Amino acid sequence: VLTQPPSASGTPGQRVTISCSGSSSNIGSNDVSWYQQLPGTAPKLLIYKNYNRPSGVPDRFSGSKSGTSASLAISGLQSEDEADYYCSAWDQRQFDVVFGGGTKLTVLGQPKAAPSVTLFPPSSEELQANKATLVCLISDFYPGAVTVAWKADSSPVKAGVETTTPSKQSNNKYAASSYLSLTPEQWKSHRSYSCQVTHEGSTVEKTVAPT
Amino acid sequence: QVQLLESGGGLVQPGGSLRLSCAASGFTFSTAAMSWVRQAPGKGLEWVSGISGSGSSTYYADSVKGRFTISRDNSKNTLYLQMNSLRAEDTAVYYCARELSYLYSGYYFDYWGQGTLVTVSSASTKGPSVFPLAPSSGGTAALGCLVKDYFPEPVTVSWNSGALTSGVHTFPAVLQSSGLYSLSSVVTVPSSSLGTQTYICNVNHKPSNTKVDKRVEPK
Amino acid sequence: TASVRGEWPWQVTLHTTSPTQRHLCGGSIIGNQWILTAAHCFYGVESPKILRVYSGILNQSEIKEDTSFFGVQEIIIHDQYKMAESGYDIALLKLETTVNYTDSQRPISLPSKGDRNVIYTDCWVTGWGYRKLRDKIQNTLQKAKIPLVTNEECQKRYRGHKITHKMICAGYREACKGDSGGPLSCKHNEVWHLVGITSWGEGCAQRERPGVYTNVVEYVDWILEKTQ
Repeated sequence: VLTQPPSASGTPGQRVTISCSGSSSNIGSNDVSWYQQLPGTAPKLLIYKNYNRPSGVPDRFSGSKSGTSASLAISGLQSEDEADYYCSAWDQRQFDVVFGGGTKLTVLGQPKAAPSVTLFPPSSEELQANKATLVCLISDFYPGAVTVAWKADSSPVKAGVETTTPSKQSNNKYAASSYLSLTPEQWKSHRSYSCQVTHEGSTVEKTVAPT
Repeated sequence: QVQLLESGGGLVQPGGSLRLSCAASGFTFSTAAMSWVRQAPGKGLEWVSGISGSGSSTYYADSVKGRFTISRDNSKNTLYLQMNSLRAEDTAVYYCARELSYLYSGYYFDYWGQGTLVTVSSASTKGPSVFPLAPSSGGTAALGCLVKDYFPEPVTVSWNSGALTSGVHTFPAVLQSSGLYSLSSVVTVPSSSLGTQTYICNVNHKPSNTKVDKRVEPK
Repeated sequence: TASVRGEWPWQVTLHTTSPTQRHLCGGSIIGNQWILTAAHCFYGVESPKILRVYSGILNQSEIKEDTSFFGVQEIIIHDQYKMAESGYDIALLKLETTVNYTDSQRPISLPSKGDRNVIYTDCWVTGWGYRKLRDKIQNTLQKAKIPLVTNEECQKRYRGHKITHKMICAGYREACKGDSGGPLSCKHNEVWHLVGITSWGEGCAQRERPGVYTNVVEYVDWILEKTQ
């Protein structure tokens, strides 16, 4: 059972150490390996046999081991390094290869950015199928955390809301999605529906209405 | 160079069976010890089974003994995982990997496949309903497609058969209370091109074999 | 196939006692208190205090808590050793006591520096088949007659690594059970020589990449200096 802190962080060009805690049966007496898993990709071997790098793994990554603990040092930190890092070792007692639970490395230093908000009303096609979904799209925000509230004629609507977790974009900014399900009767019974997005104390509003 | 291409993954009923495959290229397959390593959603890695180069020795994690069977065809450069009496907790992405486990090397996995998602659920496959997100009446217009109520993941969205790529933002899916996913794809285009230029989102959902090419027209 | 009692009297089984006692590696008696083995064997070994050397062993099962063993005073790893594929995978075990030679425990002659390039035709690999973390140890000591493979033929198979002069390859046998640190012994002019030490490589069969052994003749200087 290898234990790693769930998160790590650093700004560009810094050094970040990812740590791995074990026991005499695994790390204490076995060769350690490290894997990098970028979002939506397979793991990649970074280090094997404690400190060795396979061909193509840059010098920036270094592995070490001291007793029942092992460390992955990431120097010259790039935004592309934002990934999950896993330690691994054979365990003689369990008689199996074991993994850490992984550490989610976050790269900081992105300037603060307010959310861009696009709000869509239900399509005619959907209204014909006796359904109504309001689509609130939130993008280009940093830090990656947002609060969503929906309104119908300036009064709060809490029921039938589904909101995604924030996710990082290709450009290192964050995106989120919020959906408002209504019956076509609710959509029409109101003059307008609104999606209010709060990011670091500031609110960005979009409004939509039936034709 | 080295390739490990996986297939055979998909949705299966609880108690069901599935045969995963992993095709290899760019290294002499018969010389390699091969393994399956899985990753449960939002969790870490778990070794499942391993097999020697010849196929003489096979090993299995405690949670899959007597249910999974590992095999290989050296003439075909392929590794198999026959999975029987599948359980909900067997839901994961399964990667095949070349392993090193000598006393001289330590235990590591140098080459990995891309993974196939195995879903063990009693819910039946559901194809999405695709709705256009019509642009409304200032320089640029935001338009898109709502891919509603599908199961399981993934769904793929391209615009105008891949002719429209820049300014395309396909949003990660929301998991609704119903157990069905929903996603949106949006593109910001020049307002002037509306009406004159055609916008079609091509949605595919391999689990249900759904294929929609939805034209998105303005109001 | 199975070996018999007293067939390989230089062959020893090296055991760890921490956390529990188990076979760790193979090795050869090369002198009164000198065991020659591979350096990669000791990846998990802290100090010699936890080691036991067993001579005259046919069956792992015949090892009880009354079985005579040799304590280890010093572990000598070649100072240039980092990993098996970069060579220098060689080590000496200085025993606490002297090995009193019998028919069940005797030393194996090192190879002659005059026979540096000689292509040995009567080579054997012996052990309890422990080379990988998951493999199950053979109870009886196994033997197999292995042909040598040229370094040029060996390099062709292992294009990704460098097959140095300090390495000797063996394979293309008409599955082998050597242990890590175990001997590759060749009988030349009716005398047994310790030609190789099991290090890395795949196996010995015709359908496998050949085993890469530490070329003992290149370390004769190192062995004599360290055992002086």
